[PDB]
Amino acid sequence: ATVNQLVRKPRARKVAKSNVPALEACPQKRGVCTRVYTTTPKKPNSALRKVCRVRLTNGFEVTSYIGGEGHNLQEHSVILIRGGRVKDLPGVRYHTVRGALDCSGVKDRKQARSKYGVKRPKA
Amino acid sequence: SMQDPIADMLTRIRNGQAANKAAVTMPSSKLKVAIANVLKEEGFIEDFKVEGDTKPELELTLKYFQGKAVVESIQRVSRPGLRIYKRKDELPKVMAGLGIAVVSTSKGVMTDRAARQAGLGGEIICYVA
RNA sequence: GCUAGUAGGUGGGGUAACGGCUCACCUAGGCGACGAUCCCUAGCUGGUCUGAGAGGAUGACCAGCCACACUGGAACUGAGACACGGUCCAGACUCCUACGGGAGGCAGCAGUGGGGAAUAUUGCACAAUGGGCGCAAGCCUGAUGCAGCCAUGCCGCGUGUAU
RNA sequence: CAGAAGAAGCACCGGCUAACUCCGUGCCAGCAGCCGCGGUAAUACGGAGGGUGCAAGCGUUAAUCGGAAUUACUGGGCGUAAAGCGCACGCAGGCGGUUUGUUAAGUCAGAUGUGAAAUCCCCGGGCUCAACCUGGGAACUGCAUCUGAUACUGGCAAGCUUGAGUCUCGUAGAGGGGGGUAGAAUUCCAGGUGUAGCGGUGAAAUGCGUAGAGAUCUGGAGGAAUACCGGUGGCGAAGGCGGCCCCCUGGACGAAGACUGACGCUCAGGUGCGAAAGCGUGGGGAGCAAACAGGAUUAGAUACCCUGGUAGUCCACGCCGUAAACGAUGUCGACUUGGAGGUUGUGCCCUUGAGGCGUGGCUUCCGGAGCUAACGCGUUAAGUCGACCGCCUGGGGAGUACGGCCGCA
RNA sequence: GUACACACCGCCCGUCACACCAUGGGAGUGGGUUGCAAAAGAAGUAGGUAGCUUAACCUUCGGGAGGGCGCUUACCACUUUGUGAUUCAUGACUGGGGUGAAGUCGUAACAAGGUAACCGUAGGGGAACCUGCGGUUGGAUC
RNA sequence: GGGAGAAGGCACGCUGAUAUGUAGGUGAGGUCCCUCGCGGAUGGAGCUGAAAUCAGUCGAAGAUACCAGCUGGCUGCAACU
Ligand SMILES: [Cu+]
Ligand SMILES: [K+]
Ligand SMILES: [K+]
Ligand SMILES: [K+]
Ligand SMILES: [K+]
Ligand SMILES: [K+]
Ligand SMILES: [K+]
Ligand SMILES: [K+]
Ligand SMILES: [K+]
Ligand SMILES: [K+]
Ligand SMILES: [K+]
Ligand SMILES: [K+]
Ligand SMILES: [K+]
Ligand SMILES: [K+]
Ligand SMILES: [K+]
Ligand SMILES: [K+]
Ligand SMILES: [K+]
Ligand SMILES: [K+]
Ligand SMILES: [K+]
Ligand SMILES: [K+]
Ligand SMILES: [K+]
Ligand SMILES: [K+]
Ligand SMILES: [K+]
Ligand SMILES: [K+]
Ligand SMILES: [K+]
Ligand SMILES: [K+]
Ligand SMILES: [K+]
Ligand SMILES: [K+]
Ligand SMILES: [K+]
Ligand SMILES: [K+]
Ligand SMILES: [K+]
Ligand SMILES: [K+]
Ligand SMILES: [K+]
Ligand SMILES: [K+]
Ligand SMILES: [K+]
Ligand SMILES: [K+]
Ligand SMILES: [K+]
Ligand SMILES: [K+]
Ligand SMILES: [K+]
Ligand SMILES: [K+]
Ligand SMILES: [K+]
Ligand SMILES: [K+]
Ligand SMILES: [Mg+2]
Ligand SMILES: [Mg+2]
Ligand SMILES: [Mg+2]
Ligand SMILES: [Mg+2]
Ligand SMILES: [Mg+2]
Ligand SMILES: [Mg+2]
Ligand SMILES: [Mg+2]
Ligand SMILES: [Mg+2]
Ligand SMILES: [Mg+2]
Ligand SMILES: [Mg+2]
Ligand SMILES: [Mg+2]
Ligand SMILES: [Mg+2]
Ligand SMILES: [Mg+2]
Ligand SMILES: [Mg+2]
Ligand SMILES: [Mg+2]
Ligand SMILES: [Mg+2]
Ligand SMILES: [Mg+2]
Ligand SMILES: [Mg+2]
Ligand SMILES: [Mg+2]
Ligand SMILES: [Mg+2]
Ligand SMILES: [Mg+2]
Ligand SMILES: [Mg+2]
Ligand SMILES: [Mg+2]
Ligand SMILES: [Mg+2]
Ligand SMILES: [Mg+2]
Ligand SMILES: [Mg+2]
Ligand SMILES: [Mg+2]
Ligand SMILES: [Mg+2]
Ligand SMILES: [Mg+2]
Ligand SMILES: [Mg+2]
Ligand SMILES: [Mg+2]
Ligand SMILES: [Mg+2]
Ligand SMILES: [Mg+2]
Ligand SMILES: [Mg+2]
Ligand SMILES: [Mg+2]
Ligand SMILES: [Mg+2]
Ligand SMILES: [Mg+2]
Ligand SMILES: [Mg+2]
Ligand SMILES: [Mg+2]
Ligand SMILES: [Mg+2]
Ligand SMILES: [Mg+2]
Ligand SMILES: [Mg+2]
Ligand SMILES: [Mg+2]
Ligand SMILES: [Mg+2]
Ligand SMILES: [Mg+2]
Ligand SMILES: [Mg+2]
Ligand SMILES: [Mg+2]
Ligand SMILES: [Mg+2]
Ligand SMILES: [Mg+2]
Ligand SMILES: [Mg+2]
Ligand SMILES: [Mg+2]
Ligand SMILES: [Mg+2]
Ligand SMILES: [Mg+2]
Ligand SMILES: [Mg+2]
Repeated sequence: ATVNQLVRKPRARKVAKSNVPALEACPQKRGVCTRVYTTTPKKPNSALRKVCRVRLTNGFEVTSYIGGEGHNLQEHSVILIRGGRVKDLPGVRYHTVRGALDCSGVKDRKQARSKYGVKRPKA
Repeated sequence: SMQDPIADMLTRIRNGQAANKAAVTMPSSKLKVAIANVLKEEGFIEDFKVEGDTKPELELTLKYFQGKAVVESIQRVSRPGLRIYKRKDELPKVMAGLGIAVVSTSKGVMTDRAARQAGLGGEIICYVA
């Protein structure tokens, strides 16, 4: 583009949309689980991944992953969610925070405990 | 149409050097002559002469050192679509001072070093290296 | 496409002051693709973060400027206000009442409930700096100086040394 | 004073990325920023041992800039990757050959005022150090005013001819608009001769024919298109333009001059032209032929093939405004090795003709340097530069929806 | 020549059936904001003034001037009415789109893809598509 | 072209002033000219006369009587008179 053309119409920056709109630029958001269930991943993976449909304090209704082996979540559980997509799960853009609010930690976890809300064992 | 005789002069020099021409010829002007004087003084060209009265013609004798053109690169800086003026403290350095910038100052057309010595800014006509 | 006090002029009025600030009359003008009008968002700056730079993003703390003070409107007093802890009217809420009628405004400091992923003590003192009044002494000052809580950040140190 | 006495955790270890083995599991449980990992010998899941990185912190999430030259002013692109408007004329706007004088607006130099303090930076000072506090400077890249410089750009005045244009003579051309006419051929009509097939296909059938077809001869009607010439030939802004004749009319080119004196280039918006199909009104209709019908083929055959056939193709006027409207290449100007051709001018010379030597315009193929991801382009550039405009910013959704404008649709 | 590379036993298109998701239309209907035309008129300020009432000044001692209250007019907040605009939500039904999954129907494209492909347009068809007219080569063979 | 008088709304009597009656209309005498008449020009007396604005004023009510559109939304059918 010539300088005259840029004087007439300047260069325009492309606006980037967030991949986590339901957080509304907050580090976490609290929600109430409306459904807790399992779902199968996209090919080439196969599993029964644990997810929950949750309604947030801002009215957004989203799907959140429940990481770790085993969980204590059911309908009406109050949980905290954070950003983070699950690649093989269609439309799962958030992760449940283990060890916050009604979500317990993972039993018998010894490594990466802080990522799953597990206290230090008394050994 | 023709709208930048100075860029035309520079391009004639560039293309003649690329084509290994002994000399290049063009219609003359006082500004072209001043630029030719700077080029000759800095040793980028061998000589120049103006011939004719009503339609003056400027001829520049190009030089080659070891089978290679002396003018390695010549580039218009200020142009009709975008004029470039620099103050004395912001005069450009060409090839870390190994080349020259032709500058039009109120004391005439000279190199960037000469303009710095005179303490003048001006219009940056071209870079030569 | 927008504009009839609209643009300008004359005269009267008005203000501390110039001015369509206001009124009467006259002219038919004025703004706009160098984006008027309308719609959405937004306190502005010194600065801050990032970047080699040019830029991009941003405006918490500190300082300058502006605006607001439950919501809407108004003036009074005064050098100065259309006035956070003044006045009057209206409105929504809360409260008192003998049912006629009355009272109130933490976006001051601390604190409570609520919302939220999340942000502290209903502390000490005017000793210092500054402010109000006073001849002064002095009184007042949640400004301020300090103290309490929090790994929130930056910086320093330790959790031993040698064998 | 006492006694090591009261004081270490968090993430990671397949690649990016520093750090590897065993066991458990067996596309399960699970991991994941991406590439991906998990299927019975998993350095990728989970535990352990060992190791790596940070450390009173360590990880995760959110958010900004960076990397991203991935909006490119510095600092990108558009033949085929996304991208040149279908083609033009042209207002505003941007840009402007050459000489002299003048002006000093841009530009440049100096000075003055201001650019709060704090913050950033430099040299120092004080807290045991550091963070922190602090003295002075630098900086605040800006604005205004004054005084100077005049090369370049702008303004003003006067010129100049090389850009651009006018005149004179001639040349080629399917350039355009209007009218007339000619010959070939198809179809239809009438008549003569004549008799059993014709037509069609891969083979058939539908169809036509003893009510006399097909074939052959003669006469007539009518519409549409112009064989040969004809050519990587010509003309035109593009779309496009093809028998012959007349009338009206546009552009290009060449040779000598004469004339004007920068009158120029580009162009958002605007306006005009714009194949075929399609639309409206009125005509026309031979041949062809969407739709449609029948016959075939086939598993089917809403096709390809066959027999028919209506809009339409044609004319007048109006609308539509799109095409792989393509060189998938915007316009204008300058510059940079060569070869072989086509076409159309013109100068000179000779022994005078398929003659020789030049010099212009347009055009086809090859190829050098250079350029390009490559393919290729290559003086008609996609090379080297300048002026102006149009356009692109991952694939799909989508040139779609909604709104506006235009249109009879 | 190629759109094939576990390499034509390749690749691959669309309707239809199933699942999920966002979105256009939709009898309309509910909110938010706002334009225009009016109605309204608390308090305040300003102008006027029947009526009532007055500490300072002047009186010829009766009053006068001036002031205040009340009343009235102008401006205007709340509020009300009518009709538009815009925006958000929602709506039986309906349009196409994306994703997944592969079930039914075919085989349009890639080789000359078995009728070269594609562009504009028009008509037709369950579907990919077919046909006419002009155009392109980004067509194989010759 | 319409829809449209869409819808909805404001003003309206009388008195005085502007102005002893205004803008406008009409137009005599007088004066000048003339190709002298049922003429032209000027001139304005007299007559007639809206509408508006400002101020005031009466009533419950000023288009006061008679007279004199109800309006809007969805839809079937027929183009229309
Ligand atoms: Cu009481
Ligand atoms: K897998
Ligand atoms: K005004
Ligand atoms: K005035
Ligand atoms: K005035
Ligand atoms: K910066
Ligand atoms: K800034
Ligand atoms: K307020
Ligand atoms: K205050
Ligand atoms: K004090
Ligand atoms: K095993
Ligand atoms: K650039
Ligand atoms: K100057
Ligand atoms: K000058
Ligand atoms: K001609
Ligand atoms: K003819
Ligand atoms: K122009
Ligand atoms: K017709
Ligand atoms: K026909
Ligand atoms: K046919
Ligand atoms: K015609
Ligand atoms: K069309
Ligand atoms: K072509
Ligand atoms: K030639
Ligand atoms: K020749
Ligand atoms: K049109
Ligand atoms: K039609
Ligand atoms: K190949
Ligand atoms: K299918
Ligand atoms: K829908
Ligand atoms: K009063
Ligand atoms: K609405
Ligand atoms: K709706
Ligand atoms: K096909
Ligand atoms: K093909
Ligand atoms: K077609
Ligand atoms: K069907
Ligand atoms: K009245
Ligand atoms: K009169
Ligand atoms: K009168
Ligand atoms: K009526
Ligand atoms: K009908
Ligand atoms: Mg003013
Ligand atoms: Mg705000
Ligand atoms: Mg950078
Ligand atoms: Mg602030
Ligand atoms: Mg409040
Ligand atoms: Mg006062
Ligand atoms: Mg105030
Ligand atoms: Mg106060
Ligand atoms: Mg208060
Ligand atoms: Mg508080
Ligand atoms: Mg809470
Ligand atoms: Mg490594
Ligand atoms: Mg194993
Ligand atoms: Mg592991
Ligand atoms: Mg960048
Ligand atoms: Mg690029
Ligand atoms: Mg392509
Ligand atoms: Mg392309
Ligand atoms: Mg083109
Ligand atoms: Mg042009
Ligand atoms: Mg010039
Ligand atoms: Mg400063
Ligand atoms: Mg200084
Ligand atoms: Mg000049
Ligand atoms: Mg006929
Ligand atoms: Mg001619
Ligand atoms: Mg244009
Ligand atoms: Mg046609
Ligand atoms: Mg039709
Ligand atoms: Mg027709
Ligand atoms: Mg026919
Ligand atoms: Mg046929
Ligand atoms: Mg197009
Ligand atoms: Mg074409
Ligand atoms: Mg194109
Ligand atoms: Mg041509
Ligand atoms: Mg080539
Ligand atoms: Mg290229
Ligand atoms: Mg469209
Ligand atoms: Mg196959
Ligand atoms: Mg909807
Ligand atoms: Mg009112
Ligand atoms: Mg009142
Ligand atoms: Mg296709
Ligand atoms: Mg096929
Ligand atoms: Mg076939
Ligand atoms: Mg085919
Ligand atoms: Mg299209
Ligand atoms: Mg068909
Ligand atoms: Mg109606
Ligand atoms: Mg009369
Ligand atoms: Mg009656
Ligand atoms: Mg019915
Ligand atoms: Mg009827």
